[PDB]
Amino acid sequence: FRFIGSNNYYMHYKSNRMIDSVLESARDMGIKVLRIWGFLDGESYCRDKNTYMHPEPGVFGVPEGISNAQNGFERLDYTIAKAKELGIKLIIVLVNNWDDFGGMNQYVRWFGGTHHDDFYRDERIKEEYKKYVSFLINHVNVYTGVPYREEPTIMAWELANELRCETDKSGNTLVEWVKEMSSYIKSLDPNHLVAVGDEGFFSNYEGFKPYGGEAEWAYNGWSGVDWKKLLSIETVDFGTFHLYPSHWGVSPENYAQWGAKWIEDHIKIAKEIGKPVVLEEYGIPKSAPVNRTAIYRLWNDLVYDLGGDGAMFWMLAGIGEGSDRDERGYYPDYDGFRIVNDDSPEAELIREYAKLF
Ligand SMILES: OC[C@H]1O[C@H](O[C@H]2[C@H](O)[C@@H](O)[C@@H](O)O[C@@H]2CO)[C@H](O)[C@@H](O)[C@@H]1O
Ligand SMILES: OC[C@H]1O[C@H](O[C@H]2[C@H](O)[C@@H](O)[C@@H](O)O[C@@H]2CO)[C@H](O)[C@@H](O)[C@@H]1O
Repeated sequence: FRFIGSNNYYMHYKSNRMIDSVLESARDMGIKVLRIWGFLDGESYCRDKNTYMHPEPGVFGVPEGISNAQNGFERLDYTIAKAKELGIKLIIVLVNNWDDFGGMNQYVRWFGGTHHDDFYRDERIKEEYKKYVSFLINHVNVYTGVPYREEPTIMAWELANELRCETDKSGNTLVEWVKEMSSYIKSLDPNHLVAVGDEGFFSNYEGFKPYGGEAEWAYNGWSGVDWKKLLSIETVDFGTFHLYPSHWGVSPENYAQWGAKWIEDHIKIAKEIGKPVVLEEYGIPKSAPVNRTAIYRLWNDLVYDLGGDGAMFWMLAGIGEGSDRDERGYYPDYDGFRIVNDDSPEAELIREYAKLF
């Protein structure tokens, strides 16, 4: 299984029309796998979307006495059921490193901690994360009758989107957390693949330096991520990496080659370890002073020619509604990375590559 994939983060709280637009666009484009969020942590974040998944510790779904609210499990159920009809496979991420939709800092606020990375260390927080993931993985989909544990439309669980641990640059805290959590998920669900969902950073590996000497922090362990050590964990099935040179300090004239070397390095390491590897987010800002389509072509050619298992752009959106609707009626391009199923050269490129992978 090799594929072109994408991401969409609003599949657990937008309307049926909007969810069907994303998944129909994926099918029409040849996009075989969509990576989505399976979290909405904290009462403020749930209230902002009037959709509830984990508003407080031990509360899963809508709090007793709250009426006229959406249940994010029901919306996830509808997305799964539609993806199953349309032949799209889903990778579902279980918590966010970042504060969007609550993230790890929401868990740290619940348990009265004092730094984001207490999420990995406080046993009361780890227990709450396991209680949440057990509730989700055991959840019976209301549109299918099939618990997520048994649902083949789900391709993989991911532990945490873009997890970082800057307080432990040895990389050990994340290794121990990923071992514990990936083994815990395998104990709940022996059927599905497990991946971390990290960006792929290295931690000073002999012979691996960045292109051009830029974004050295992605190679020298600054974020507390040792990708090679994480991929070596027995209960992690495939490696994940992300690629945003414009966020990371690379110059625009080096975006293409920095990305190219990033992809080559990750494929080399995963091939030696002997597990599959997925470039599961990449993006160049629409306003960058370079040809975005040609960078995306180069990167997808490299993943394809070097034997990587998938390439997934951030991000695919569909029709919009309400306050999230742009000048053409789509969900807006808020971050400069949105692709939709239109006549843009990016959209045409994805269609072309989805025929080859
Ligand atoms: O009453 C049958 C059916 O109607 C609605 O289903 C939509 C579905 O959501 C769309 O994706 C598309 O398939 O057209 C259908 C209606 O013809 C409801 O969502 C559903 O609960 C219900 O079973
Ligand atoms: O593309 C991921 C990107 O994320 C970071 O930005 C965070 C932001 O810092 C947080 O405040 C949060 O609320 O939302 C954003 C989620 O992306 C990083 O700055 C960057 O290195 C990383 O690529």
